[PDB]
Amino acid sequence: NNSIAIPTNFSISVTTEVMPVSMAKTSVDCTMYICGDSLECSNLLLQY
Amino acid sequence: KCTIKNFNVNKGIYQTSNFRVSPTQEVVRFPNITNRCPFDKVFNATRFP
Ligand SMILES: *[C@@H]1O[C@H](CO)[C@@H](O)[C@H](O)[C@H]1NC(C)=O
Repeated sequence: NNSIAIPTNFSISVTTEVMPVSMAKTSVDCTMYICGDSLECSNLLLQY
Repeated sequence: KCTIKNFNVNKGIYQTSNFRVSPTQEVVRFPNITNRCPFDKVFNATRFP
């Protein structure tokens, strides 16, 4: 109740912090993935 | 317009599907075997067992 601790010297420290910001932008196509080059499959896909 | 299914298009950029190229030719390649195996012997044999 009557003792304190006071520092007499100091130091300068540099720390690194890495943060993600963005990711890859991906675009898909329903054609040439679901049916490919096939007119018969593409005809049935028009309802979706 | 066919990709976005609309007649009026807003200003911007859009990815488009394939509606441009269509095949117009046929290429058939079979092996050149000319011998005719007998359906007159395995079917119309003398006596089935
Ligand atoms: C099978 O062959 C015999 C003679 O070769 C002929 O008389 C008979 O009509 C033939 N069977 C059929 C179903 O054509």
